[PDB]
Amino acid sequence: RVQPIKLARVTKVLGRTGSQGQCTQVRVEFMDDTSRSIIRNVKGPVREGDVLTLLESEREARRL
Amino acid sequence: EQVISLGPQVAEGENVFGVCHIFASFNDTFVHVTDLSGKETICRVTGGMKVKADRDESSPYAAMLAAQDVAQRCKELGITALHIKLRATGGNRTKTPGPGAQSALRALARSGMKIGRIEDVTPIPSDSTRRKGGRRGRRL
Amino acid sequence: VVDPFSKKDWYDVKAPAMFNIRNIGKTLVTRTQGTKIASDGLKGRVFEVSLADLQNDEVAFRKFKLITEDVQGKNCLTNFHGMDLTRDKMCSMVKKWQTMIEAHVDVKTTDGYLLRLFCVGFTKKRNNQIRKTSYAQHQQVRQIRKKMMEIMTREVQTNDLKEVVNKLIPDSIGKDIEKACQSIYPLHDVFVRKVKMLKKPKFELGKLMELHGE
Amino acid sequence: MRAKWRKKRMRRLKRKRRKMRQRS
Amino acid sequence: GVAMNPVEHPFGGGNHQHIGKPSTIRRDAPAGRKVGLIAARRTGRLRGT
Amino acid sequence: TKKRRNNGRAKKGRGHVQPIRCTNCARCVPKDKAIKKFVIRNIVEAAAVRDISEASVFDAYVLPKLYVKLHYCVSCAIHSKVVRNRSREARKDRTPPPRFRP
RNA sequence: CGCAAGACGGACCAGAGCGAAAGCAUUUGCCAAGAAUGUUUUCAUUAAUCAAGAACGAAAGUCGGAGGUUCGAAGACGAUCAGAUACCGUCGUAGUUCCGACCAUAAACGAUGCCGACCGGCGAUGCGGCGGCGUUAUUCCCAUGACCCGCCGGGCAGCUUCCGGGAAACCAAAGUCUUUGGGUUCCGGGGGGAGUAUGGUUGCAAAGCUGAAACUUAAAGGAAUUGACGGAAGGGCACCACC
Ligand SMILES: [Mg+2]
Ligand SMILES: [Mg+2]
Ligand SMILES: [Mg+2]
Ligand SMILES: [Mg+2]
Ligand SMILES: [Mg+2]
Ligand SMILES: [Mg+2]
Ligand SMILES: [Mg+2]
Ligand SMILES: [Mg+2]
Ligand SMILES: [Mg+2]
Ligand SMILES: [Mg+2]
Ligand SMILES: [Mg+2]
Ligand SMILES: [Zn+2]
Repeated sequence: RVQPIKLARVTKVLGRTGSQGQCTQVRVEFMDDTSRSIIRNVKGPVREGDVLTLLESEREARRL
Repeated sequence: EQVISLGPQVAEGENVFGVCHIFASFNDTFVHVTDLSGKETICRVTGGMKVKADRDESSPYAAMLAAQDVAQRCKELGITALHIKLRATGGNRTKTPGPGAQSALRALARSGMKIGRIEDVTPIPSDSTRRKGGRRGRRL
Repeated sequence: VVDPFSKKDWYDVKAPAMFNIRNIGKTLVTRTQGTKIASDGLKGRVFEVSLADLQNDEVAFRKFKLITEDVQGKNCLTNFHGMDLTRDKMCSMVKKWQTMIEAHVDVKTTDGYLLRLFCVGFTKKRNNQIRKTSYAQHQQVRQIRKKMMEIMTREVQTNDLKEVVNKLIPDSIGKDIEKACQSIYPLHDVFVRKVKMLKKPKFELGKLMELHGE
Repeated sequence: MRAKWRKKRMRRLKRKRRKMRQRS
Repeated sequence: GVAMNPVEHPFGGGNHQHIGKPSTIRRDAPAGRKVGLIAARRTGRLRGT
Repeated sequence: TKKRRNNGRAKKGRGHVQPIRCTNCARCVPKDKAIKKFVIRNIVEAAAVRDISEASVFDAYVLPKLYVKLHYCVSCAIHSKVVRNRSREARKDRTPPPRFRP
């Protein structure tokens, strides 16, 4: 029922957010459908160009 | 299933439909739910029946707790699909719904309940019933 | 302590046989007891339903009222009681810089069912129009409303309630107003906004049964 | 003061003047 | 009746012309007593309607 | 002295305009002097749509909007921060703020 | 689900229209009325402004008769407060609505008399009329509607300008003013006392119109500049702020 786990590689970061700099936006992809990529909101240092876990693909992302 | 006699004789593929009259104004929230006609109500819960603080009655916290009790009562009975009828205070009063409209809607969705058409039934006038503010309004 | 829903029982409400989905939904009512009989507790009851599920592949912004008239055991049949548009459509229909047109008429169909009509229309801007607004002079608004009045009354008189609803689901009557009023001012969204029922003639059971039957 | 309350206070002062004069 | 004597009227009599008792009288009052406002649901200037 | 050429209102050739009541404090202001807000917000809190679409009985079901026209008095308006005081040269400009499309 | 009542006509609705102003917004009909436009029609100076006089005049208010849904002076109560005769809350009379009769006052404002002439430009808009590629409606063509490009006249305005003016703000009028005169009404002469007293007159009343003096005072005011401040907005900054 629940979608299984996934991994996400981070492309150029789109700045901090959360009004106190707690979270940043990363614009990740799934390294299998490498064409289809979504923007994500994550907390902590990014390392633009690394890989990060993902349970549900299309959760949400707002524009700054 | 079985319940037994409560709820109609249903198949697997199809579903029974109800309507939720969600009156999420300011100062309170109503998550009333009735049959498809509108008059044989099934479960009526309001935000005030749960919070005892007399001021959070329209708060989002009261909003989804009331909805899930309607939501839990719906599966007890057998109703499994719900058209949603939003409504604000309306009339000469405010037209925007209160803060409990969204939280109650979220609760129904996370309770695993099919939602059909969504309409707002806020009572809008054709310029009637002079509003209770006086000429200078509420100078708070 | 006693659960009322244990006392209640479920019926199914069925639209006119001229509709392809006969099943509207399921309602509940107390079992016939005392001076109360589930028959007359069931008649005089409305069931608003969107046209999207009434037809197969049509729009969802039209709704019908569907008063109930009889009970046939489990079956409790209904007929047309009133049509309206989703208020979200209506508020999206109105816009600035174009004039809205309103009209009404109260007409009697050939079977004794008299209807109250509500039609709305809006002016269109042309593809090459560069003026910001698109208004109609008052006398133009009169004469497009007058013609929208007379085609509305002329169409109901010539035909009956059975032939008025079948041509109402597509709202094909709204298409022939703009097809002929374009020469006088181009309108683009004209619909019959509402219909309301005022009198029910004599409750002829044979006419109700046969429309629900073959 | 507000001028309009001056005009109102003076109007009610004139009314008292007319009452005393009619008395005398 | 206030101008009458106590023989001719329930309200009559007294060194000052006054009723001396509520002018509203009960509906079931005996004839010869129910004078004034009979079974009055209210009294006063009747302001509001 | 005259702060604005038009006196704060869009009245130029007529004598009187109908008073309408502020939606926040219920004070009556002339219709042309009011601040008009037309909200076409959705009734779904777009941050919480996916479950509604997931829990919908139908798949390609279009979510409905919410169109409310909103009126304020200027006393309530600047308090709500819908309009702001501007400099004299900026004050005589009537182009609305940008839609922030990109 | 119906029902009954009385108010009000939202969204279309605009720096758009009409009216002498006050003001005027659901459909339809009737009644008279009006600007603008078009005219190679008519009369031929019949005109402009106007003491006295007259018509109309928001709202509130008065009187008489209906109606009283909603709001809501006065009033009551609950809160808030140090106090709270208020702001806020719940009720709620007069009133709010209609008919008839009064009153004649508003920041009745464009704080800007009317008629006439002249003096920059630009894009619009409403009405009428005069033209033009073309699109469109239907049609079998033309008009005629809707759209586009112009233009003429009258309007509501807007943008700009070292026309010019002004104390400046600003004004294409508040310009054509010491280079001072188109015609013609009203009206101001430091601030208060005072729109008071008194007389006259109008009104059912409330009050309206006309309207001083004694005395007191060296300023009161107008437009812009700077600073200070603000229980006004907006950007920025700081582990004596946060995360
Ligand atoms: Mg305030
Ligand atoms: Mg005696
Ligand atoms: Mg006695
Ligand atoms: Mg006595
Ligand atoms: Mg005594
Ligand atoms: Mg009046
Ligand atoms: Mg009230
Ligand atoms: Mg009265
Ligand atoms: Mg005025
Ligand atoms: Mg002159
Ligand atoms: Mg003087
Ligand atoms: Zn306000």
